[PDB]
Amino acid sequence: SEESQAFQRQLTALIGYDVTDVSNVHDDELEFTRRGLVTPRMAEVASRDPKLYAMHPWVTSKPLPEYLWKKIANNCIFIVIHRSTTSQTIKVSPDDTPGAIDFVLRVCGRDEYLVGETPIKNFQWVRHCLKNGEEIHVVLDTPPDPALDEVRKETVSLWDCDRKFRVKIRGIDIPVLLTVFVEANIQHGQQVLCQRRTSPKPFTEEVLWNVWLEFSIKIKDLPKGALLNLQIYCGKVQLLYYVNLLLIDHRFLLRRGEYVLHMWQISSFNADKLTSATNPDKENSMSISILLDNHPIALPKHQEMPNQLRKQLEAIIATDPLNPLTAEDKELLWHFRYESLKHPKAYPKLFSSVKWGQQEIVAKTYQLLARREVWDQSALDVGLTMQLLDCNFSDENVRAIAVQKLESLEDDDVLHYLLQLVQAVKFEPYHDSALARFLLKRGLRNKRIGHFLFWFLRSEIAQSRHYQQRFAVILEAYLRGCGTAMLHDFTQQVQVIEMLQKVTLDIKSLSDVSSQVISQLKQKLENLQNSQLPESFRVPYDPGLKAGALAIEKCKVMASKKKPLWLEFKCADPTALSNETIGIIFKHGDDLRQDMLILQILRIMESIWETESLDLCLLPYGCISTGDKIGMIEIVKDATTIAKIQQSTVGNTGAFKDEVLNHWLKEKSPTEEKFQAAVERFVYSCAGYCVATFVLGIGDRHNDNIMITETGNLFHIDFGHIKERVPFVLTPDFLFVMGTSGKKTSPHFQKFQDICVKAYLALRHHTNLLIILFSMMLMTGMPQLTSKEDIEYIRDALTVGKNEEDAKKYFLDQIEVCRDKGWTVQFNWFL
Ligand SMILES: C[C@H](Nc1ncnc2[nH]cnc12)c1cc2ccc(F)cc2nc1-c1ccccn1
Repeated sequence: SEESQAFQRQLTALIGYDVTDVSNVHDDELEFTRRGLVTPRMAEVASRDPKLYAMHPWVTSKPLPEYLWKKIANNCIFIVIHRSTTSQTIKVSPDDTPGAIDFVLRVCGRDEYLVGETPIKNFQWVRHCLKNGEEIHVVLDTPPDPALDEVRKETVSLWDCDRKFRVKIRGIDIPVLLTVFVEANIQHGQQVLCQRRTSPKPFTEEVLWNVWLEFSIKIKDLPKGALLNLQIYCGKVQLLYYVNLLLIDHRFLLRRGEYVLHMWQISSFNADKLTSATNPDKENSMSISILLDNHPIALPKHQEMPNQLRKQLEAIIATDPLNPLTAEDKELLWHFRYESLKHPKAYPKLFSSVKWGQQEIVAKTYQLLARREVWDQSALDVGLTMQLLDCNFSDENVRAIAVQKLESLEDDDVLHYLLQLVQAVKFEPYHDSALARFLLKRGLRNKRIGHFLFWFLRSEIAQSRHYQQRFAVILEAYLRGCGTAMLHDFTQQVQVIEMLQKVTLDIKSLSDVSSQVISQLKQKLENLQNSQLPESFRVPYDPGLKAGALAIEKCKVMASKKKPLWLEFKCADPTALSNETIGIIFKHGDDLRQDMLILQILRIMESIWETESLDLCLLPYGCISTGDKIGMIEIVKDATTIAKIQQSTVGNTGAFKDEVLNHWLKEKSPTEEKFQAAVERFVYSCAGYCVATFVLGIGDRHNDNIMITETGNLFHIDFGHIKERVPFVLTPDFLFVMGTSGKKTSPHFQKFQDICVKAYLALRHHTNLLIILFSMMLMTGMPQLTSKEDIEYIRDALTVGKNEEDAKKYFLDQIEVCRDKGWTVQFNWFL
């Protein structure tokens, strides 16, 4: 009580939503989940190694790629250890442990340690340094005190009921406003098990029906996770409002009695359509009034084919995740249940062949899951696992076997999928789920995962009404186990970004170009420096870096329609070898969640390419959405837009020219050596992004949204946005670097083409994994009333089904479409 109340307030501020609030609930599920997440929290806290926890070595067991091997001769890497003033340099082999070479080796500039029983080759920092052509540097330091990571102390059976399910629609009530009807769907996954409508009435501000809607499905046939989905159409109709209610609640009980549900408006696959959350805006939202009536009813717990058929089944099984199953296929999968079970890849389809509205079939399915010996022993396929976690699956036991598989992921692989795994919580029927606990116990076991877990959850709590409650309960559970140092750390991070938000927002209210504002910005910054800015905060998109003093001199504001703040900070770590500022852009008016998702997919593309010894030098800069249309972005040093390079050597904004970009590169390359290093990095980076963006359907890019660094690294930006078209941006100037003009070939255009194809085929070897991630991004991140149309773009993009010849040839057509078109799309912007 004495501490519990100030502590829960610490938690409310950190979360930015009161988890102990019952203003907007009709049951106690949220609270039940708070209580329920205590066990797995306490287990993970109990079993975590204090030493490795506090230092969080960021390691991988991946093989050191072929391209990074070729950046070391005679098998000897150099690590320069720092005493105080002087620094000695030790020669080592990739295999050497940090033991091998009271103290602990910490990275200079960063809270990042080279510790534990892993070879230096396998540390991500060492792998990072090797990549960029940088040398490894560490300070002999005391291991940080584990003490600092201390944690504060803390019926009638359903299957004996043959009645048909029914629900009364008393009426709807809207304070401020055609005819209208209520449709009531019993859903499972996306599957509509059974549907009923009311008679149409006139759409007045209050509409009463008093009718029983009788469903064809029996109570015993209600599956756990079935949503009563209530929707309101008007009229050739149009969906105006929706709400959902779980028919079987957290305790397995059948949901009974009176409900006044506040509904959501509409602006069609969308995670938002699935939430059990009610609209909290009661004074405006549309309400529906229902009665579920029947004593409490509880769901129990569940204590050699023909050649052409097998082949027909092997075809079905092999098809892609977005390939529709006909009933004919469903019937075949289910009849051959046990054959289908021998193939982990058949699982998604197989469990999409189950009649979830039929209780004996569901029991047979669970008997099937009891026997998943092959599943259990198979190699982890994340593509296949993620499929089982999407909106097509609402059965806990099905979904649980996906999570079961995610357990074998090393901490490096979690980070790779964390955002998308945080987003897949939107598909869980219930607040407490095996997926939320996986996230939780994995966040609690590794500070790096823990860090981003916080921010990914906070991103959603701050802007999703459809899921802030759930995600909030989950984040609290993390916060109650992360440890005092992280709490304090988070408190610092939140305070800063809330101060910087103010200034960004306040300046945007004082607004295409600025005069009096440039010192009105610097006024407010100077204020915070000594008003309440902490001397150091952690960089949310890069937790290894603490930022400190503001470089007011360097801070500016874009001459844009959204006045983002360009901010710079001195690094708080005295032992940083450089004094490069830390560069954060703060922006309002774009939805940076969409950016988070594209940047993360890009990172996944890189690690795929890594497994085929392909580096394409992408630049997935950091980006965290922190609130309602607001967030932060990593400033990439020594970087300029392609647009501004054109507007400098050509000047006027009308025309364009080819030489300028190669000319700008030579000017930024001191020696010829580094100029050729750039044209190479440019061919790769151009390749990486041409492939990356064609697949994701975002290649047609205004070229003030493509940037290049002074070492020739091309990189796309500002993905939150999205006259004839172009599959991607490969403009005459890009081609001029590659020594080509109109129609020609060169030792670099042949390489670029070469690379693009390898890059492209390497993505297709993960057709499914990409199809699911893309599928999920759109549903959870791009509320664009996403259709089958939109999702099925990536299939065509990855030319599914085609052999590698036709695929190779397809992409080279695209390369040429761009050649043929030149400046047409770019010039067409200004009109
Ligand atoms: C468009 C460009 N974008 C980025 N620049 C650097 N790092 C980044 N990371 C993601 N986007 C950028 C940019 C953004 C700005 C935002 C605020 C501001 F005050 C100034 C900005 N300036 C640039 C910019 C434009 C042309 C050349 C260099 N920087």
